[PDB]
Amino acid sequence: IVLTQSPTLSLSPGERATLSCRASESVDNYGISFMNWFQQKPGQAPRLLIYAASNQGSGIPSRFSGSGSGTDFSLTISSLEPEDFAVYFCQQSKEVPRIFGQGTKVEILK
Amino acid sequence: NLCPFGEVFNATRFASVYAWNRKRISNCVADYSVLYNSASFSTFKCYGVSPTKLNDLCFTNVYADSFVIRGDEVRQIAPGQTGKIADYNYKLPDDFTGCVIAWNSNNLDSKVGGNYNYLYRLFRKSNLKPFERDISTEIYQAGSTPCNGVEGFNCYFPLQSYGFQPTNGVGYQPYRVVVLSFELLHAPATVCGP
Amino acid sequence: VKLVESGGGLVKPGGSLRLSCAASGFTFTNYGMSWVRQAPGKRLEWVAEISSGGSYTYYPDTVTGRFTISRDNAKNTLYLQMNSLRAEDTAVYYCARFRYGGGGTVDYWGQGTLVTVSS
Repeated sequence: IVLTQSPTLSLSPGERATLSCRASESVDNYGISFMNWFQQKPGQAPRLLIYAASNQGSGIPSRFSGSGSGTDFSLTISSLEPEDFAVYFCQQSKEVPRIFGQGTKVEILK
Repeated sequence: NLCPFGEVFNATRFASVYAWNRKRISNCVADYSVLYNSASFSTFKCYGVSPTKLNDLCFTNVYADSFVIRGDEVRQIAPGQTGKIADYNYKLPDDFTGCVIAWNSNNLDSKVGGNYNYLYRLFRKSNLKPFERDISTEIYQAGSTPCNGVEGFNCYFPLQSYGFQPTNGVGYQPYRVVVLSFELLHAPATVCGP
Repeated sequence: VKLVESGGGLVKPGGSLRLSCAASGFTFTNYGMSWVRQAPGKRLEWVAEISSGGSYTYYPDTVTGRFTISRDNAKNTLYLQMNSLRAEDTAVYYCARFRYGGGGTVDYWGQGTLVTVSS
């Protein structure tokens, strides 16, 4: 019922992003697969990434990847592009209002 | 007497498909005017009969075989349709005589957690005879890899459960799907019209 | 793929307002729909859900300002009242389209619309 994300992480191109989606209560569900991932760019309403972390996608670069287990779903990216960072959101589902992540923004120096 | 459609349709839990109920009905007035004309049934058909004529007709076998299926698959339940349903978990003959009914359940039969009581057969080692209930969950062996009473690589636990959200599209909202069937002529009729 | 909204709006707190979303580019009967808000400086609040054919319409509890939702299908259209308009209710609403069932989903999006609850 209570999901959580890491407070902040800032990154650089080529790096492999994993953000901590922190899920209170149960781990996933008896449905064996749940949650989600989303990306909000400025001036661009958010967008599906990979549903149930396990699947997709079309328009979705395979550089996007990950999985999930337990109370923390595992985010994965490879060789980021300096224009492609945006806050990533993981849903709940199957239980309770679905809500979203408190938010964290990949950020690059230089 | 009275024919217990009111306990067929309006009953609480519908069996999942791979074990499909079979409820005979007999020795009663079976009045189709109160069914068909409820007009809440988001589909319908009738095959060897045309639903209005029935009120005057006298059956013997009347078997209401209820079960829940996935919205897009009602199409598969009919004569002449093949696919995961009519082939594996629930057959229909082709020459089969009687109606086919469905109205979405999506208020009830689905939970946000995708109620998993509802489940069906995915991998079976043949394709059913007409009206063969298959209840056996004995594990499936795809290749020559011995399963030996456990899940296995290239082994299969033959059942599969639909995830139903209540929020599914019309396709994956579960439809309650009854069926019926009957003899028509040449046997003494317990069933009747009015 | 294709969606329309109302623009922003101004209402005195305490009242109500009806909000619109206009859909096109698919069969609007066959996809459940949901409103979602973004409170600035706050993570996305998920507003409400509706069924596809006929209304499931379940909300979060929190406290409801008794926002009521319905579809008009022949108009490919979605509607949102919000009664009990209050300060915090200021946010960016969104109308979003689910997909045929899955671990989800929420695919496409209305771009979003401001909320002004003010004197």
